[PDB]
Amino acid sequence: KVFGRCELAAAMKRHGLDNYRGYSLGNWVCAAKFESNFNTQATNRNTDGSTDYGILQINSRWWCNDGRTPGSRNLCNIPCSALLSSDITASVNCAKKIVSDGNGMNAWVAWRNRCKGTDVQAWIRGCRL
Ligand SMILES: [Cl-]
Ligand SMILES: [Cl-]
Ligand code: NA
Repeated sequence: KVFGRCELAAAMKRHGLDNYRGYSLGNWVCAAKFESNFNTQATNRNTDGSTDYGILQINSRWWCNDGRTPGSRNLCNIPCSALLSSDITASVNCAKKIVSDGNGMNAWVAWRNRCKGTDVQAWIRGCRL
């Protein structure tokens, strides 16, 4: 599923991401835009053989099991395929664990490079939330 901007914002808010660990909703929408272009089915292979999955490009080296990242951890205790669902629940619950692990949203390179320090509230402007 390819989310609209406000649709995703509303879904993320309902799943408790607005101001989760201090990150306003606009930070999560901006990250999703640049990580996956709002497409729950996005995958991308990394150099080390791991793969990023779903709307927030969660990495199989640490967070989910895809059966082909040797020596990887499965810290969200889910198959990576669950992160590709049109229901964002699994991706959100796993992101909550990632953003709480100490490095905040700096775990998402696109957030660090394209969202951090910007006017992220623009990403939720005009949405009915
Ligand atoms: Cl915001
Ligand atoms: Cl980047
Ligand atoms: Na959803």
